[PDB]
Amino acid sequence: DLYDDDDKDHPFTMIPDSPGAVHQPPRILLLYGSLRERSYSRFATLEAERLLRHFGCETRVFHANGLPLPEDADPSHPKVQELRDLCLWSEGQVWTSPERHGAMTGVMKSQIDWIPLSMGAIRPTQGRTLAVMQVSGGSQSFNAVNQMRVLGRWMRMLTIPNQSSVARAYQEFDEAGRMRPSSYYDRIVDVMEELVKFTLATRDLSAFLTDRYSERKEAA
Amino acid sequence: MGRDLYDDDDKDHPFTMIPDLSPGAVPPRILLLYGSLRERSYSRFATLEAERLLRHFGCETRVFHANGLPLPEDADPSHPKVQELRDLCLWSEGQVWTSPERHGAMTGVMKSQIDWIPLSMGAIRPTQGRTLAVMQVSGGSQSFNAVNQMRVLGRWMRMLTIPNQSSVARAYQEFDEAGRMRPSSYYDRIVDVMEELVKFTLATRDLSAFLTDRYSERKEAAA
Amino acid sequence: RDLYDDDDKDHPFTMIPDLPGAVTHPPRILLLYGSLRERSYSRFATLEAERLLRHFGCETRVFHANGLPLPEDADPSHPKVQELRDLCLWSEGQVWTSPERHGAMTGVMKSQIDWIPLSMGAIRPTQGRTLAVMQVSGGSQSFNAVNQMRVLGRWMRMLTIPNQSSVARAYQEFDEAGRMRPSSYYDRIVDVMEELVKFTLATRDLSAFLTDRYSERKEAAA
Amino acid sequence: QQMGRDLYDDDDKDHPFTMIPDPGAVATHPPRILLLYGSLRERSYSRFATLEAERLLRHFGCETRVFHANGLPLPEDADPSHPKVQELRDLCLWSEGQVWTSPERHGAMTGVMKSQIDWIPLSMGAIRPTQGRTLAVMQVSGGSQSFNAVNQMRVLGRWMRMLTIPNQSSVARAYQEFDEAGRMRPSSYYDRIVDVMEELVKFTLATRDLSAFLTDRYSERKEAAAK
Repeated sequence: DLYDDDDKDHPFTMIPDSPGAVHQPPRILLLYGSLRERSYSRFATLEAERLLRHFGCETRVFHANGLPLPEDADPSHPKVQELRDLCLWSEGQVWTSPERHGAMTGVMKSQIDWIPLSMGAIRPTQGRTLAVMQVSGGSQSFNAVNQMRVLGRWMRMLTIPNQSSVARAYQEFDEAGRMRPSSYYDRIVDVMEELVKFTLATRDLSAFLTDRYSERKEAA
Repeated sequence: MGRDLYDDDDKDHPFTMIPDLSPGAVPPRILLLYGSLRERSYSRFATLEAERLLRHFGCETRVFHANGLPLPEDADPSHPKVQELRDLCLWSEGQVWTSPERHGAMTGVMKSQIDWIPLSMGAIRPTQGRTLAVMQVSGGSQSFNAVNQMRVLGRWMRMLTIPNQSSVARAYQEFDEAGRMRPSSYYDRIVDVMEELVKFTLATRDLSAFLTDRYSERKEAAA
Repeated sequence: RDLYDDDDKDHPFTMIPDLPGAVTHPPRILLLYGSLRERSYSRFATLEAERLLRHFGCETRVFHANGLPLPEDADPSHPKVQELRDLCLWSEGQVWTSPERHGAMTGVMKSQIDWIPLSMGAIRPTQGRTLAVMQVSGGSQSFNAVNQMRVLGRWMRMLTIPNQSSVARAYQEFDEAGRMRPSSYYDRIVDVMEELVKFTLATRDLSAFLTDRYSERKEAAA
Repeated sequence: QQMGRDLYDDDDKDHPFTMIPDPGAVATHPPRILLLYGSLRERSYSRFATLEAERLLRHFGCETRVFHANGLPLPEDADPSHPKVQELRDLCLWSEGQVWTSPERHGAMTGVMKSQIDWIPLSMGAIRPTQGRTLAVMQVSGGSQSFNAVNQMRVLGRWMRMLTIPNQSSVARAYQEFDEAGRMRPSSYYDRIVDVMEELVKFTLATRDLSAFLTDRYSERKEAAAK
């Protein structure tokens, strides 16, 4: 008996409603997607980092140079452990991937593949916010960001609505790597703003948001 | 005077705002059972069970039925069904999309329903800011084609799609003749989903206007 | 002897595929669906594709979803539904042209395909037929619609040819009469229809042979 | 409105460069490369599915090669001279058809598979290593039978200008279907796998001879008209 809900375990049910505030937001940016020597995903990641630091975030950027393919080495590997620890530190993340062969990169997906959903006592991605972005040498398409939104859902991360797709990125960055004024840059600014907003509005409730009826019900 | 920033040349200094207020509220949850208007529709039954749970969590719920809805632009937007859906969508603070997997993808009914809702009705954005939970029923395996397409669609309706989702495999095995769902892990996941949706709706519905206050739009101060 | 490294196969139902009944104007049906708007750029692109297909030697039909009810909002008796089903059976190849509405295929397009059963008893109206996917958009050149329909082709067991068309800012590419101005977009449409006819000629004669699957023969349960 | 000397209802068609679509040829046993990529796990069910599919392809008359991604660096983490990269590229050229079998890790194809495909340029100067070659997509999963990986790979095939055959394989709870030696237990999943390899060989034989003709596009001929 559970108020016209036959299958519910009455003790494991809880109404959603809490206090708490923090001072800070850790945001890790995964420029992943290109280890290229001039990589526009890297330059876009760094512009996003500038914007996040202006918006009040503490930012770390992981470079996958020397990261082996998933399961090509033992997880003791330094790059793997760096990525896992940085994710642990993260409260939100930024995935910026070029559109290689009409999809997210092998680098991006390899980085996420090295991250366990549950690492012992820690769940490194669950509850953390996520903003997905993509650069492209051609048209403004969304193959990469679409795949990454779905992946975010499989990381039990809160993927923010807004996203940015930079078409023909080589035309938007100078030789130094800074991005020229454009609607693309403004969309990136909107995206980073929204990411910080959503991180502030949720980072305190992550433990409560991940308290699920299913998990409590297995209290048998 | 007043202008200019240190390392970021491209920003319009006045249009920049640090993200940081608002009070509480009462939460409207609109459920679109769309996907099958079949006379025994398992998507309909799952929608109704989700509504039971949502009302148990304290929600005011509306459920729209697409019976008689014409294809997008097959009738004037004056159409009663179209206006009902638009008004309910404005009423909503969060939503539930439950669609079967027809031909390995979301249905034309669901997609037609969303196609009838404009992103911008003049000054109003009917979906922006509202939360969203996507679920799917299937006669076969537990796949995610429909829910994946619907997560992306959520991204295009500027809605906050919650991470968790429900996919009912062999849905015909899970509902009795009355329409109630038998005990299974699927029901537990649906409860998880409605719980998370209500949590996120409460955690955002008061700040929705602030979250959609975007630097680009403020920069559009061209006058 | 009863096999050679493959324990699970029922040896009698196994067949090696070789060269197998060898052939005219290839039926290619175009589903302009995606817009019932009066001025629909998907419609104009569909008609340009039909012009090109007929120049390449095809017999073409174009179905309009005007008045088609939502799937199961009416009995399959509906004239539009049976018209579409019969046209689909007639087809040897198809063209699905959908605008990108809400970043995805339209409800019109998907509703049209939903009215088509994968198997209507013993006959499957989609199996074996070729497919070319194209998309028009009011904005950027994206691929959401063509990607979703490329997958749908696999779920309709249709052979979707590699090349596809994505028309960016279609309003800029069509005059008021509906003809498309010269562009890389039009040339790509021509490439797509050429490839579609090429692949249709290479498959229409083997369609029965290609759909003779080990699973089906193994069910020889007497 | 200067319009060349021929045309008819098609103002935009360059009358020169237009061609009517068609010849016979027998590499008689079709080269089919299988990329077990997706898992370098030591017991990888993707690998075992690849090997059973290879058995079936060889019985149906195909010459088969299987590439293992052990030691392949991430794309652009090393010079393309790297031995692993060059082996993969050469096998790709040798290929007339392919099989992509990837597990569904985190609800999508893996970084291993996509890194392998990212190492293959669409055009290395004048040659296209994937164009025209057939493609069969399959996936293994630790849970239910989903299609995220196979769908992403079906789209990738189009972007690799490959002809992806309709049928596909999705093996649910692969651990339940494989012995300790690596052979697959009898199941509907195995029947689908053979169906897929059958269709792949059928389409490879029906297209490998016309691929050059199939890849002759109005666009390329029209741009080959320079003055």
